[PDB]
Amino acid sequence: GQMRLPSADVYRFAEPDSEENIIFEEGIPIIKAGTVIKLIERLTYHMYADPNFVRTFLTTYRSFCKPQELLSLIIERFEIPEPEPTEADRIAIENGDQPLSAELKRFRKEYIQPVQLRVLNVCRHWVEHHFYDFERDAYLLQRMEEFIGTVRGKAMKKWVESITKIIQRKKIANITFQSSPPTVEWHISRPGHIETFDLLTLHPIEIARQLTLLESDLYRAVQPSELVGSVWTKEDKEINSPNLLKMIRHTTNLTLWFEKCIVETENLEERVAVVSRIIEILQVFQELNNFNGVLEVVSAMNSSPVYRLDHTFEQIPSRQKKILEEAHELSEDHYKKYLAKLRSINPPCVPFFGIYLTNILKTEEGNPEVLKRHGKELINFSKRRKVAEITGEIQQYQNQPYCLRVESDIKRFFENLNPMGNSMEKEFTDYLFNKSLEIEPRNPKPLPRFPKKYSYPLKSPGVRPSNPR
Amino acid sequence: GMTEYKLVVVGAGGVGKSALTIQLIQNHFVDEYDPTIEDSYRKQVVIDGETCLLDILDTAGQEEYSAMRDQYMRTGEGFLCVFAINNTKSFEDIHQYREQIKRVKDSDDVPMVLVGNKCDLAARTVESRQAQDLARSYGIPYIETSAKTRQGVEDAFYTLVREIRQH
Amino acid sequence: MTEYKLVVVGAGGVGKSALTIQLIQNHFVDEYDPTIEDSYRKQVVIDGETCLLDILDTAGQEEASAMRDQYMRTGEGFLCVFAINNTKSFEDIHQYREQIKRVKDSDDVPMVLVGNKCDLAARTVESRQAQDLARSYGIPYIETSAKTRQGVEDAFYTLVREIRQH
Ligand SMILES: Nc1nc2c(ncn2[C@@H]2O[C@H](COP(=O)(O)OP(=O)(O)NP(=O)(O)O)[C@@H](O)[C@H]2O)c(=O)[nH]1
Ligand SMILES: Fc1ccc(Cn2c(N3CCNCC3)nc3ccc(Cl)cc32)cc1Cl
Ligand SMILES: [Mg+2]
Ligand code: NA
Repeated sequence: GQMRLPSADVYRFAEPDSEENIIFEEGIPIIKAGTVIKLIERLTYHMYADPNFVRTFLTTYRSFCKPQELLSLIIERFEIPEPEPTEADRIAIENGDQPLSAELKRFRKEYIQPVQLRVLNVCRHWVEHHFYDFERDAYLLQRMEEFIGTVRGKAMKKWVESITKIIQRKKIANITFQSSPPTVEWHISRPGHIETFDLLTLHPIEIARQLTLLESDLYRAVQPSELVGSVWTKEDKEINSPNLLKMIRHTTNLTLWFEKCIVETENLEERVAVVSRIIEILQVFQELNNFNGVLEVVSAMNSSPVYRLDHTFEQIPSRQKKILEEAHELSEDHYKKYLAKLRSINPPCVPFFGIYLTNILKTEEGNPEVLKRHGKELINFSKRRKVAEITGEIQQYQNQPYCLRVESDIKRFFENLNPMGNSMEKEFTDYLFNKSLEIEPRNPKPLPRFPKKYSYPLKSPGVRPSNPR
Repeated sequence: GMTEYKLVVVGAGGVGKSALTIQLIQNHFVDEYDPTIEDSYRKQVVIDGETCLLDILDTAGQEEYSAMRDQYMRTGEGFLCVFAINNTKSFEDIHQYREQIKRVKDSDDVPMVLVGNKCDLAARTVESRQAQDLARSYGIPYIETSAKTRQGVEDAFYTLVREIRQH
Repeated sequence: MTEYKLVVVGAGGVGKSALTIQLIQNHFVDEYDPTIEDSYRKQVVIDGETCLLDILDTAGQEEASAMRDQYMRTGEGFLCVFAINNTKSFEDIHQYREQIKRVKDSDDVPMVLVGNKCDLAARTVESRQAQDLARSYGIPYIETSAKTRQGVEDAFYTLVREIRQH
């Protein structure tokens, strides 16, 4: 038979499942909705572990439970009463013999120890992967340290002592590869000559590599705390989503830099060389699975100032037209081909973040916080699971590092890129469009000629890598 | 067979813009949504007795990718320019959104509608007369919508389709 | 994309977590933080086919020994890990092998025998003894180092191939 449980009057997590407190989706069950008590019971269930539920719950719970209240509830969950001696035990004791305590031993082994260990696993995951709750609330951290540091008894001792050390390490807080990274490539600009660095003077291979390292680092720095609750769209976005916004602002700046390089090159032949070089950089982005970089280029080529440059497009080599067209096709039909390609490649990659943002926002906005059933309000957990499926996908692509060597000067050059200068956005994008109109006027105005601006060779070194001994 | 209209929703972030397309495309009568689902943004409708397919692009949440706006807008035949009736800044943004659409489409007469969206119970700060006057100065319709009751949602999209049909 | 459910089992301290984190993050964990249960995901192309690995990293400490059926039911293949400088961990392998067979009610469960910590010179389990055991199970034997990455991809991706051919 099943184990008997404590009375639900002394231990709240022993109340029977009913549609008034938990609803399952249609071999472990998947929860559609429930009270917070039932969610925590199933988070720490005696019959099975559910590590993806732990991640889902710890990523999303603040939409329905405060951090201080979560800690109180899991401490309550941990403190399980032991059953009284049974009739057989009583009779043994009355005869001066040691009781077998079979039911007590089973309840310890099959209920208390698994539930308590799974509570500790929630604590461990909370501290290791969601430590921002404790960074933002010092008293919450004190309560966690006190709880962990006062758990008695030998069954939990190894994990209690470990979690204490993990917490202390988190308070005051290296990559190995299958091969060596390729040699850094140089073109007109030579090492150390940062003053000559520019779109055409750096090697296009190395532009793409160093932007990929930068964009990968920006992608990898975004935590789920910057996403849940759609906080990057709200008034405190600069406080709550700083790494995400830094990532987006880098992407915007690079797109604008590409546009500026194009339309400020007034000579047609030179401008063709500029666009051709940008498409070569796009080719290397594709080879590196840097989809953020691919779309940075595509967004520039589809911008109002660049898109209308028919005379420039006409002179782009046919093979490069095809490269750009097939990159553009990734975004068509609501990113259909992009999504398929992302799911087919071998990481490392740099995803485009914008799709994730739209899907998290619409999942939040399009589903209710609670479901009303039998006069009760139940937490709509299915909605939180959908959000955590997206944050889980994001995290899966944050794990794999690129086997590419940083070039500190090239990295600094792209970190400090500032195409808008001190200009406001409208000012600047109007300037770019007016430059476009200057260099290729609207028909029937004649196409003017413009002097060359570059004193160095325009011929590309190409994007196939070289390898000396 | 049937005509497909590519519609684009534009407007300030953080003020409930996404409710317009969610409420339209939704199972009208079950408050639920999975935006990741292939064609959670396509809907077959009958407008003035003529069946058509709406393909709606709403990039809500991507507002900070400001250099992608041109690319996204270029895909559209008609535009819903959305502001929140309790956010004056979002209303003041409308002029620049319209100018950007006209530039991307290279046309002074692009099918578009102005939509004033009621996204919560916070006090209204843009009166309907202000928005009507703005819409009239542009020569475009004005529709007000609720982000909670679905009122006005069909009218906003169907009015835009009529603007496309009558262009 | 086919999904594969891999489970890493073995005695406490043999390097199950270090192996998994090396695979997932290319990082070697120096600390010994005993696991309760952790799960990881990895998209990777293996033999030209993209798949999604779900990796369950389990508890080796004996205090968790009564909680294993639940993860053995879900797993499609098992990395059975011992440390080559720990003879007791090698002797513990057969207990994991027999429990997996009982829970899954099968003599034919995808498994790989893994001898970890092969970067260390002071070996106490000889390769031959482990290879003999692997042959008796019908499974491959792969020596690994979570510290240097030696054998790590080979161990996990060999297990994927055995699930794919199952
Ligand atoms: N030299 C060396 N040390 C290793 C290797 N793998 C793990 N270790 C070390 O061995 C210790 C235990 O590693 P760990 O991965 O935690 O083992 P585990 O099997 O996951 N333990 P548990 O069952 O308690 O979760 C750590 O100090 C770790 O650095 C290896 O290949 N080489
Ligand atoms: F040098 C250029 C100048 C302008 C363009 C813009 N553009 C064109 N144009 C074709 C000629 N009429 C204007 C539109 N097709 C494209 C396909 C994909 C992408 Cl992403 C952008 C595209 C591209 C280059 Cl290459
Ligand atoms: Mg471990
Ligand atoms: Na306002």
